Amino acid sequence: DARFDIAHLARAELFSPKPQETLDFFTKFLGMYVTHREGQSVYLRGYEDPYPWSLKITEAPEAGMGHAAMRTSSPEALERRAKSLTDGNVDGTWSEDQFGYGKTFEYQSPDGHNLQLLWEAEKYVAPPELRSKILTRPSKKPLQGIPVKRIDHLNLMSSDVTAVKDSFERHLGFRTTERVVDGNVEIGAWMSSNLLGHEVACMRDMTGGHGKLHHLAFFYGTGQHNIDAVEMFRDYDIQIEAGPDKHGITQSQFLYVFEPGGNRIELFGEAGYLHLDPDAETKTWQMSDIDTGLAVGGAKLPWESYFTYGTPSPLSLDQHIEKYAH
Amino acid sequence: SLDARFDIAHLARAELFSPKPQETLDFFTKFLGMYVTHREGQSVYLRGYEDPYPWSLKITEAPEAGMGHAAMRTSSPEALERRAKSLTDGNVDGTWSEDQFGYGKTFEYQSPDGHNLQLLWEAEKYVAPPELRSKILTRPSKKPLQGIPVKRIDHLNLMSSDVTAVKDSFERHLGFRTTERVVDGNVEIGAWMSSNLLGHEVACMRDMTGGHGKLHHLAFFYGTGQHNIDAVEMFRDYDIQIEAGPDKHGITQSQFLYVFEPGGNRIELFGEAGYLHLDPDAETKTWQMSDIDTGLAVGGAKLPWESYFTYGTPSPLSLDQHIEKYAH
Amino acid sequence: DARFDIAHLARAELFSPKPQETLDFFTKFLGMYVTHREGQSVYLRGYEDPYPWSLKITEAPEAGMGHAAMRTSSPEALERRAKSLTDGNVDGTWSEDQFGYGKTFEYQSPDGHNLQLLWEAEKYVAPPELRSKILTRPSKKPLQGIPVKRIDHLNLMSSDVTAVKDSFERHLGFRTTERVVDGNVEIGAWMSSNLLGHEVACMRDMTGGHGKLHHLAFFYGTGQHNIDAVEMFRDYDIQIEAGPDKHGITQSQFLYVFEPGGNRIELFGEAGYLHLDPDAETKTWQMSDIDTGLAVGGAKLPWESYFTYGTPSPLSLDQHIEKYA
Amino acid sequence: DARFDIAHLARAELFSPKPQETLDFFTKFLGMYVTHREGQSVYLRGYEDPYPWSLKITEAPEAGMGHAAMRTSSPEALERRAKSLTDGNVDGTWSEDQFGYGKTFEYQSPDGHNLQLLWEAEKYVAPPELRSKILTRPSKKPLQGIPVKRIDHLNLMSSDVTAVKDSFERHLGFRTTERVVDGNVEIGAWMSSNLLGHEVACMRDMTGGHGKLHHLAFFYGTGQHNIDAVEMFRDYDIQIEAGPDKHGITQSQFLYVFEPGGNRIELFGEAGYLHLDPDAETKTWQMSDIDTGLAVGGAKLPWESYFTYGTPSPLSLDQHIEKYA
Ligand SMILES: O=C(O)/C(O)=C/C=C/C(=O)c1ccccc1
Ligand SMILES: O=C(O)/C(O)=C/C=C/C(=O)c1ccccc1
Ligand SMILES: O=C(O)/C(O)=C/C=C/C(=O)c1ccccc1
Ligand SMILES: O=C(O)/C(O)=C/C=C/C(=O)c1ccccc1
Ligand SMILES: [Fe+3]
Ligand SMILES: [Fe+3]
Ligand SMILES: [Fe+3]
Ligand SMILES: [Fe+3]
Repeated sequence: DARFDIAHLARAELFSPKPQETLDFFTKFLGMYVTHREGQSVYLRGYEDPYPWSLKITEAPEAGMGHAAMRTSSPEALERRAKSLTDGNVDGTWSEDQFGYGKTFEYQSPDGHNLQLLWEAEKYVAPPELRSKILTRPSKKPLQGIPVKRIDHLNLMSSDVTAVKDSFERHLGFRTTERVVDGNVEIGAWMSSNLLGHEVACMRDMTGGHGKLHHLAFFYGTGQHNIDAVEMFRDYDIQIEAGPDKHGITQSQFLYVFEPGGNRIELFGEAGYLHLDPDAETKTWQMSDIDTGLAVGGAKLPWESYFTYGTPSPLSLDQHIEKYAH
Repeated sequence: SLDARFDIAHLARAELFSPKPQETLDFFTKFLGMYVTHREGQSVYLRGYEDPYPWSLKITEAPEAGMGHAAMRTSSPEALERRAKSLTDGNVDGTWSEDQFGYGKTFEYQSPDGHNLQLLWEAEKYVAPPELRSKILTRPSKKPLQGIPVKRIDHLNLMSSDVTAVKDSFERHLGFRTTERVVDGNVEIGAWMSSNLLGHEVACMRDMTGGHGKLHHLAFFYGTGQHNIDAVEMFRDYDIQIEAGPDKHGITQSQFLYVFEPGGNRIELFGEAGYLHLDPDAETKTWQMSDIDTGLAVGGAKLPWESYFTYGTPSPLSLDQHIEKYAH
Repeated sequence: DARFDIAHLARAELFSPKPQETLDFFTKFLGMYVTHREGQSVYLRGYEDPYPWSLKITEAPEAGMGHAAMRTSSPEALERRAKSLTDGNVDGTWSEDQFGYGKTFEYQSPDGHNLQLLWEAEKYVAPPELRSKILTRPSKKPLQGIPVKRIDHLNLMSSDVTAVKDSFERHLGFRTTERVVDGNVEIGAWMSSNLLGHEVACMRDMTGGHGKLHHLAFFYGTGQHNIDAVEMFRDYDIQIEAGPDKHGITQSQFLYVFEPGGNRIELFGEAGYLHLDPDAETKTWQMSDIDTGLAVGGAKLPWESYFTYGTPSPLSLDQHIEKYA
Repeated sequence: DARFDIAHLARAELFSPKPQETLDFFTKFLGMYVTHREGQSVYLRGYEDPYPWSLKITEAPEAGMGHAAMRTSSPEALERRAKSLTDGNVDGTWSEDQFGYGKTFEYQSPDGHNLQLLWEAEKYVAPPELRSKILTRPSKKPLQGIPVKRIDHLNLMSSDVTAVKDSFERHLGFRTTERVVDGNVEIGAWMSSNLLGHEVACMRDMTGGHGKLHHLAFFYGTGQHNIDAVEMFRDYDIQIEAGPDKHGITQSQFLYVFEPGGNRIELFGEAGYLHLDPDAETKTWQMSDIDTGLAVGGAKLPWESYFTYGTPSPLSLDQHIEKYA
């Protein structure tokens, strides 16, 4: 078991030292619905996210990931996974303090990332006037910015990719669909519990840091929307890191930008390659053939930011780029 | 283990009968750019560049069109035995075989309406010769330079005299869940089912002519809306009959394009994957036949009653005669 | 000479018995900028329209086109064209009472359509905060709805297509790139004075009416935007007539919807086929073999409205569809 | 005056040391039709090119442009333009030795680029079975590779951009829609004689060479096709330089690759922004503030090739990239 115990990535919490600007980024540009406000946080969801929220913005001294929560495939699976972690000496705590959700098990990845598991999730129902004629779509697509449909995946930065990968595979039942190696060292791993290539990935922190967030990605499902989104970001002064293009690794149409708070956000295009074959061997990418893996087109990922910057960062984004530029 | 939700992995292949085998072959190679991996007797085997096994499509010469069979691959060898046993204990006649190139032990059976279905686990993983391998590691073969190449098989739609009976079989015997359905009063006239995050890999719609065990259509995946636009322009200028599309069905949020291959079978070109069912606990969405506009098409597309809701293969009348008959 | 006297379609005015709803349609869904408000009318422009406005919405008892103005290639061209019309005995009037524009020659088509020619047009300059980093783009693309870039073309419904075609060809110097005939009668003509396949089209009125507007089109330039637009119209209750698909005639990616006031509006995708060849013969389509001409894809153009409904209409859109169904 | 004398870019000839590989590139990947073969040359056309050919591939010791020919808007216009060049002391030669075309005037730009003017051009008619149901389309879109529709534009490298610019403006009547400057020095100019932002561009040669070709571009009109094309080139081992993305300058969706012979070829997506305004002022970009001009997206144009490599090149592409690091 453990194999089919995890259903999908339900939500993530981002910390931001410029909470209002981050909120404006997610509403004005990415068209997310705000469903709740309390204390230091604001809760949002894309029009096709199934629960009250998929994103939580929380004011903080620095940027980074407050947590990421995965929803299990049943309440039985939740008990199973939490039991596995506890039996494995992984410290965890049960709680039930989040709007729109129930009992949740909180724990740390081997590198310090805040992870959570839950089953109890309220099915979001929009106000009558905002319900879509498309029955599988809870809310009508907003008429603001270039609206994302839902959260897509999470990419964690780590001092030890294998340690994190092992935890997801062993305790959560994830399978690694693709990975990148240097010698016999894993510097990148993409993992999934369903037909998606991945919903959680882990890449080596080239600065020697640990427990950082590389990026949180949101789904468009249409390549043209990354083109529309980047033109928007360019004209409305949002820093563009790379893209739009497509990574050979995971066959993902990507667009990386930096929201006002300092976190890296990815806009994801076409779903791409779905893993229908139930027992496909993990594909291992090498340095010798990493060109296509990084980008099918002419896109070039900046060493001074993409492979080195993650949040929280001891240096500001500008300070960082200047330091690793050489 | 008694939990059967994950026993079926996906739709592996389908076989189409055609009274014009060569023209049908040309359709799938010249226009849809599929690779031919085997030839035997009166059949030709093909695969899209991203299909994982030796073939996902088999074209067989026959006096009439229709579906020879459809085979689903399980998630493990154990799942195959469990599903086969469920069917057997349910008094469903079944037969084991190992007849096909590129595959192993297979369980053959028929749906309540007579559709030829199959279950299997043993499948050879297709490996392209060095020269045809893609630099994209999850892609077995390079995308062909012929026509508008489809990536893989996507789903199948079966026409039936009793949708509810077919749905019940997939649900209780194969572990499928029904994501969406359409009812007319208190009668189910359409059901879309799945065992994974796809909205569906197998659908069933009521035969409005009174027939049964027919094939409504076999669908192939592009994943890009623009390719349905490119495809239809190609079909129009190269004399392939177009039924409807490109547009998008509200039901299953699928970008569709329906055309008729030379043999008479309806084939669908599928665009963006659309809406993935991430929520593992979502209730079936039920559409009313009386409030179906959005469900049929988000755009201005119109599905002809003279063919879309009445034509399936094999058909008592040839396509032309069928349309003329049901038009008035 | 003559051929190059008309530069492009500058603007159009739409009459609407539901002016507020019509304005909401163009701003909330089509993301057009409002540049001026005055009495019974509102002025708008797409973010890439060169002048203060390309669309004027005016409150009226019925729907329809108030007018359409074409800009000339020079001031000399304007005098030449106006003189040609006058010499042809076409009644015309000079004026200068519109915001953002100058001297204008007003006249009517052989079928009663209100047309105008002008040269003096102010070049819109957006406030600094709204200027685009793309220098050829006056304003940033709005963050509302699915923003149209600019006006594209006009399609006039007439009781005599050839009569209208002759006016544009002989007096304005337009060429007819494509046409549709039924026996010896022209029932459709698409005319241009530049690289575009057409900026003004004229189709036969099959109801015995005359001087009506079939539709006004706005440019996206991207096929996916018609897909996004129709999904928006569907979920936000705007009546969809046909599309998205592509007409073989003019090779245009189309999407036809009805705005609240009753006028037909087309959302236009890829520019399509540009007429680079300077002396290509007019392509003539036959009504007897028009399938590809109407739609490359599977789109079906409803006779109950597409070939029969135009504004102003004696019957409401609902009554019309019911009647011709 | 001469403002409308030139209609469009009719064709171009590319030299290649690997003629067969270059031919395969344009046929197997870009789906162009071969319409003629003579001596050491092959003639091709996109399915929507109006004449027998838009591209001529000629075997040669080095890469580069054999010539580029523009078609005038009339025979009178040809006489006028040639007259202007001759009166300006520009050496010219009249000839008529090209398949599918008639009398043409051959001359050189101030930097040595081989240019030509002509009016007589045969209208290509495809064999019965290859004619398209779309009447404005001469031949059916091929079922090979990702077929380009037609030639789009040319970009010339020059030791003196202003000199080349003056020639096109003064002698051909072209207008400069956009340009890039550094102080009082023009390092780039985009010119047109019609609604297109440009059909001919000129950029500074940073190596000190002259009369070279930066790139020849072909039209798709669809952004997705550049995405499709780049994936094809990547998996079929064609060197990719930059893109798919969009230049703020000229608002063009670009994809630059190197064909087997060494020439840079651009695949062009959406037509983009059409210059409908007849008297729009030239948009001048500053070299110091050109981020958006180079690319709206995150694309990065490599200095080691994009701004320095042109054909013919004294160094092989490999050696050139190595040299400029
Ligand atoms: O994350 C992806 O989907 C992707 O294609 C990027 C992979 C990047 C790397 O190979 C990488 C390697 C070491 C450290 C950081 C990043
Ligand atoms: O199959 C689909 O995705 C779809 O939108 C079509 C639904 C068609 C029907 O409702 C239907 C009803 C009765 C008989 C045949 C077809
Ligand atoms: O306007 C177009 O581009 C187009 O393809 C529409 C042509 C419609 C007609 O053939 C038509 C014929 C008679 C009366 C009205 C319209
Ligand atoms: O050609 C274009 O559309 C474009 O955006 C490229 C502009 C490149 C330059 O500014 C340039 C400047 C100096 C030397 C070569 C090239
Ligand atoms: Fe990612
Ligand atoms: Fe289907
Ligand atoms: Fe139109
Ligand atoms: Fe270019």
